[PDB]
Amino acid sequence: GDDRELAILATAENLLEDRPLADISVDDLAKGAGISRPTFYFYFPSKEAVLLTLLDRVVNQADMALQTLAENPADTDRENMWRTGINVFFETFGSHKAVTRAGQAARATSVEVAELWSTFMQKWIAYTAAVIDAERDRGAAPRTLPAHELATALNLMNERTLFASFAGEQPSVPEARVLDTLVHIWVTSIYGE
Amino acid sequence: GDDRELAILATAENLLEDRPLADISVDDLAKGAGISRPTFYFYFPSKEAVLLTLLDRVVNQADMALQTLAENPADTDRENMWRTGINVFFETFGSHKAVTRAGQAARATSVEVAELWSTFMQKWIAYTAAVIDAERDRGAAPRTLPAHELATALNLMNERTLFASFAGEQPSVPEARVLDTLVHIWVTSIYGE
Ligand SMILES: CCCCCCCCNC(=O)N1CCC(C)CC1
Ligand SMILES: CCCCCCCCNC(=O)N1CCC(C)CC1
Repeated sequence: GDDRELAILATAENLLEDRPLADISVDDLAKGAGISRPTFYFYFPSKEAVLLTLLDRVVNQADMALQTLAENPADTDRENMWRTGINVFFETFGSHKAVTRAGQAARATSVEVAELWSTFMQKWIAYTAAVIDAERDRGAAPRTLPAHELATALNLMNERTLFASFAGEQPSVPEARVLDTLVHIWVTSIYGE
Repeated sequence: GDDRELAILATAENLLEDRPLADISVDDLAKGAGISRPTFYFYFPSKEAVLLTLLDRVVNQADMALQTLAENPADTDRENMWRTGINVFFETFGSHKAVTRAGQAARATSVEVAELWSTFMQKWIAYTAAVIDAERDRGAAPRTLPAHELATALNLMNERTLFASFAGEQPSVPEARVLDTLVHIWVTSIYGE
């Protein structure tokens, strides 16, 4: 039950590497998972539900890694503190580029995908603002913009910029340059007057 | 000829304020422009072509305003120089929110929309990098990140963040706060070490 489900999810992630969800039939999913079409429909209502589950897994993997870091601070300067946090997103979404691409496309057509993405962006922005607020309270960062507004723009930059790098968009920052680029902008905008 | 074309474009921009392009028939466009369906097809091949033309107009309005500013520098500090430039995009796209929303949706399904947006983002990034390079050459900005990579991330931040504000997304920076938020991040990241 868990095993046919994981086989369907694994098949979908593999097929998304080579074509969009629109070009994957539920027949393709059932065939890769070694089940029939009706048996598929027992585990998922639709191929869209399979993508929602894949995206939910990736988003929660990033969130749990951020929670781990939040509990287990690295012993490092402020630049490295922010770099390690942005790296959670770089590594987690960068390790699942096909699901990342497909999920972003699904935001336009799926209220459940849009709501999942909104929920976690709100969480990550709130955490970012709490860290900025802590840095200001300790005297390490200046009281410039409203922390939640700064956090929002920085998180949206990372969403757009990581996505463009992963998707090979024109324009994009090269993938081998994107982490340093984002870290610079975060550190200067958080600590700068 | 120019006048029936402008009537079709005006009808489309008005109807996009209240519903997506998928919910606008070519009958609706012809009716608002005071022409028949076949007469529509004389001026545009499709409703998608009408949106491409609307987006082309808005993008070139922003580009021409940036060209005007590039030729007619304001007599102001570095913060105001960048604020005036970001404001071109805030005002131009903010004055055409329905076309902005519809154009962004069309990038997923229209190679011509995607290519139009890419072409102008490349232009605006190249201009941004040239200004950063000039600021470094004059000794006003430090030689930190590769200017074209910094420019790319900043332009992508503005694309995503302005869009979220205009579209009322959750999350977003309030529209009345977005210009100050972006200016801060640009100035600190360009001038900061
Ligand atoms: C391609 C999809 C990528 C989506 C990335 C969206 C989140 C970006 N947010 C961050 O990078 N964070 C927030 C938390 C702080 C502590 C570290 C930095
Ligand atoms: C909702 C669609 C918005 C899209 C905005 C895309 C462009 C953002 N770029 C800028 O803001 N610029 C670039 C040029 C310099 C000199 C000023 C700042």
